[PDB]
Amino acid sequence: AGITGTWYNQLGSTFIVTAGADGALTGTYESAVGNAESRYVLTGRYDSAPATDGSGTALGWTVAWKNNYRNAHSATTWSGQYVGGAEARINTQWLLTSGTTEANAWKSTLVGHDTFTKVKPS
Amino acid sequence: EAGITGTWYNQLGSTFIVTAGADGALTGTYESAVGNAESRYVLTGRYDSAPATDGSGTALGWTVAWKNNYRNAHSATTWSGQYVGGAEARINTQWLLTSGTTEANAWKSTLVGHDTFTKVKPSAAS
Amino acid sequence: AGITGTWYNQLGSTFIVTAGADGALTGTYESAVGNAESRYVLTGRYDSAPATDGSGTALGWTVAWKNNYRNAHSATTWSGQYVGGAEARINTQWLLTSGTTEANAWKSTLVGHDTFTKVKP
Amino acid sequence: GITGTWYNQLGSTFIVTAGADGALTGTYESAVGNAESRYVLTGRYDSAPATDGSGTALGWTVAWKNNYRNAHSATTWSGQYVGGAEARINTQWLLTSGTTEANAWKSTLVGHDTFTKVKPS
Repeated sequence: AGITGTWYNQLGSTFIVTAGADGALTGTYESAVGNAESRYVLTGRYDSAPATDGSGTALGWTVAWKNNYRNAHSATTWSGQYVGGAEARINTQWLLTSGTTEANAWKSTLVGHDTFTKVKPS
Repeated sequence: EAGITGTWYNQLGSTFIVTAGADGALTGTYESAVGNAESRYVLTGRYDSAPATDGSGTALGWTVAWKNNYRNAHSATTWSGQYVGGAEARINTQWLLTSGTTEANAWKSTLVGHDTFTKVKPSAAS
Repeated sequence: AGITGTWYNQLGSTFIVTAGADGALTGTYESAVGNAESRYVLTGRYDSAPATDGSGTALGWTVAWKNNYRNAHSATTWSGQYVGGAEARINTQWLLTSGTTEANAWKSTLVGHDTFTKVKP
Repeated sequence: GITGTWYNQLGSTFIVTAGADGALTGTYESAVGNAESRYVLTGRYDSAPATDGSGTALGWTVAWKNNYRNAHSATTWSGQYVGGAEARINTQWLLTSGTTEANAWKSTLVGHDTFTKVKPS
């Protein structure tokens, strides 16, 4: 249980995160897809005192797709909630914005949804 | 210079003050136009510290969890966008606000919208 | 000829759609299974000449949540693609906008995703 | 208030009719006005909005196929009409292109368009 740990999305991306007592999320992200190689830094925030009514724990984080190996001139933000359960999950929506010219800004942003569990897909 | 460090104001009464670190981090505060402590929240994010040189903007994103020492909305916003430099500098974003919900209410967990931030807002002498 | 017929999400909704040869989607969306006061018009468009390269068929539709019985003063649009074959799906992301005052416009629009199947759960 | 010709911030031209029944029908085209740029739309709106100052919820779809071109994609706009002095339609949109399921993660763009009855600027 809990947010700190190693998680995988439905495509096998690897999300290694630590939830700090201060509400911080820190760790690394390794993408199964896209113009990405090896680990990237992530940082985010989570609600360190969630409701006690059965609701999930809100949270979000960012990866800018620049590391010491590659730069895709883009950033993904995941917004979602951790859900304790038989099999813990983090359910997210995300936005990926690329740097664009103004003329291309209308097509700057992809949207999708990732669900993370502590088990990796095959 | 990345052009990002400093104070920015969205179209609706919000402020944030951010530092863009040489290591690609965004760190700072997000608050109301009023600027009372109870309206202030931590943020953290990332930006591309080596943007393209073709006139494209600089990709970035950040998160605020809407809990501080005073209040807790059990929610978090992420802003994903790009900084556009020049005479009309902007940070153009789209955002996702997720609230903690039960599973039965998960369908209504996430709001979407857009924010444009600028370096100036209307201000007047007293 | 893949899309026409009955589709089911996880949440107890069902819709019936006709995919017309001119790109029209027309039908009825039932939000709750045993409830004839929960049926709403749906209307949209799809790519009537999709690729046959393994790609999905792009589509979208709208339901305004008003019928003769109920009115939520809101509308959902689903944007997605139909994936055919033996285990066909319509994979969507959606936007639900409610009418609001200007002061509340920042909180007017929910976003989410949903997957429909041909096989009644 | 919805029936008419509307323009978004990039000059695209949205020629819509709002029918008695909640129906939206019309065309969507570029500022250039050429036939190859013009596409069919259909959608829905709340035909009985609240009377508390709230906007009128609506949505529509364009599949990006016409007699001339096919992009194997569709946009849905979800939003609300705000009447009064200067009428406006404020929207969020999703553009889905056909992909494989595996690349499905890059199928959908998101943005926002605001429409007025005047050309932008």
